[PDB]
Amino acid sequence: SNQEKIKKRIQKLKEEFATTWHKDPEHPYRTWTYHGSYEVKATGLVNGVVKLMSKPWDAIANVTTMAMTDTTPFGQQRVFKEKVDTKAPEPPAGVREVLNETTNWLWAHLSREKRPRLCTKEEFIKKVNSNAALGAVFAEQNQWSTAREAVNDPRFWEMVDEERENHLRGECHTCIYNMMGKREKKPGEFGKAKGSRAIWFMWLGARYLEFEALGFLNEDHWLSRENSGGGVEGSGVQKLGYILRDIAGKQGGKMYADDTAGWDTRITRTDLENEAKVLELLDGEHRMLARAIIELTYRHKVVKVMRPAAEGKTVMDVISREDQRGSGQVVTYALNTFTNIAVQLVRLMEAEGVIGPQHLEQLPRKNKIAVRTWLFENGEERVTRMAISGDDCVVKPLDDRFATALHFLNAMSKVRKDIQEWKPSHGWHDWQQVPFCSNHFQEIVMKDGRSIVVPCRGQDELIGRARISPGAGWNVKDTACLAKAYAQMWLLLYFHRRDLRLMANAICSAVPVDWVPTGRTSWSIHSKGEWMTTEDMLQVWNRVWIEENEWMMDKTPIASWTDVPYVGKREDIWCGSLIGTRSRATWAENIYAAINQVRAVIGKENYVDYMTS
Ligand SMILES: Nc1ncnc2c1ncn2[C@@H]1O[C@H](COP(=O)(O)OP(=O)(O)OP(=O)(O)O)[C@@H](O)[C@H]1O
Ligand SMILES: [Zn+2]
Ligand SMILES: [Zn+2]
Repeated sequence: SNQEKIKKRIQKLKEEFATTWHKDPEHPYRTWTYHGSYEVKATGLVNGVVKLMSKPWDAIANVTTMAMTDTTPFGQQRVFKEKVDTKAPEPPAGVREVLNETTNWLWAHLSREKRPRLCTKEEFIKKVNSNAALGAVFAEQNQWSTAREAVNDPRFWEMVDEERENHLRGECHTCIYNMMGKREKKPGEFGKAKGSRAIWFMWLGARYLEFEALGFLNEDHWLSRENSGGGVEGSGVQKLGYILRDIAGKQGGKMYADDTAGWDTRITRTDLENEAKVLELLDGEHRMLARAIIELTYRHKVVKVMRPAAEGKTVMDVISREDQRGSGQVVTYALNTFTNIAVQLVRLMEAEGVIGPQHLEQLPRKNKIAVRTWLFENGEERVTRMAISGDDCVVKPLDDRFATALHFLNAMSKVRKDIQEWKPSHGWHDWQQVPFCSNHFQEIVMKDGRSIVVPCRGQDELIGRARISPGAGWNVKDTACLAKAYAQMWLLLYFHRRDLRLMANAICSAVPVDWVPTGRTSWSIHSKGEWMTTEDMLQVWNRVWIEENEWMMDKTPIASWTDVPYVGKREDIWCGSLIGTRSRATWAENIYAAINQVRAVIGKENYVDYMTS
């Protein structure tokens, strides 16, 4: 039966590469069914402007050694073995009953006003022709080369329609995962650093089909705060401090922000079944299509991944498994947020004495009743005590028993990161120490007496990333525009950091004022890209921090960067500032040599001197 569901995809591959197809070099796979291999060509960059603008950071290992990804077969195999070739154990019956109730409640709540609907060809095309199918990583669109000309060709859509017909017939032929490579470990403090993660691609057609059947979850903002209560989908990172500060404003215990150790390796068949309840929000064709996506591409997966073989040779392995997720899906962020809300509701019920460790193997009827009653009476309020974005969460429980409420959490395989399994969680009395979506947030006072809540994170990581250039095919122009994008992003979000204000300004002084920022500064669903512009950044700043800031009452425009605040020196240094050092002072004093050196490489252009201060 599982055999049956993957047969067609395997047969397609076995036939396309019948030439080199063989059955295995002692294959490494332990939890994945191995089908065979074939021969392939193995797969596997500094920003000059930012580099030149950041001389002191040449002495800092976090910056100089930074790498994003490893798409070699070696890196594919490493990440596959560490992160994908594992199986989370199913939770026991009581826990299942608690998650069953909890997810029934959450689905009823998310669907209270929003109605599910198909997304469309034209919606997808519009999505593709922009700031992207951002992160649902895109691409086999192999013969067009880019996604834009692929969606522009009627032949692409005929392929889509054919596979759509197969789905409607209960079969899947082409919808196959490719593990393109490894996203390296990201920096963080203990309990917050992200481990390496797999990078998944599928054919563009597969992405369309997924998007059509389930993309409404994203496109109609099912996980927005307004709809989900605990979610924050749609909000810029500049809203998130304010949201934490409102949560902090409620009466309760400390604030907790436990990460799961590798969330995407820890979702169980149970979590999938509860997610799959989405099917009953659906009717007719819509449901048929979504059912095919869930049953055939989410559950019965087929996966291609590279492996090093004999003579500096590379094979592609073909493997399958009755599985769950990994990301690489169009709705991975939405469903992670759903399941993680449910997870936090369960933990809150344990923390509030509704359920205990006696209940894991079996949930007594009396407790089932109390569970349902607690969700009915408290769900809507408890959800507002949370900020959940994917696997990132912050929660403010009623009281600090939450610290020890770990039985259901561990039984659900949602083991917390970098803390011993049964050690109570650490919570914070101060909302400004709480980490969330790679930031913490600081309330700072401006000269005019008004205050703002600004995002803050390790400066080395920011500088390190800006120094990276994805382009083999980036112009002098594209490099300077990307440097510009980073600089302007720092001006909108991290202006309060002295080195970043200074570095951003020097970069904007060095790059032609009429050049439009291009490229990508962040993968986060929370970076909205207000800095991708040639508009004067202070006006953008005013619009974001004053005008459209619903926590800003007095709408009085700020007129000069002079009146835009910095964090206290203590903070700045804490999060990696180089102020106070001889290196950074030499740097501030000689910056102009670097600027003019850039202006001299780029050539005769309209420039502006932004080092007024
Ligand atoms: N479940 C999730 N999956 C992927 N990204 C998430 C999830 N939840 C939140 N995020 C966002 O992604 C960021 C970190 O993981 P990611 O791989 O996206 O690197 P990144 O976001 O590009 O780094 P950065 O935040 O500087 O852009 C977090 O800051 C957060 O804003
Ligand atoms: Zn398919
Ligand atoms: Zn900070």
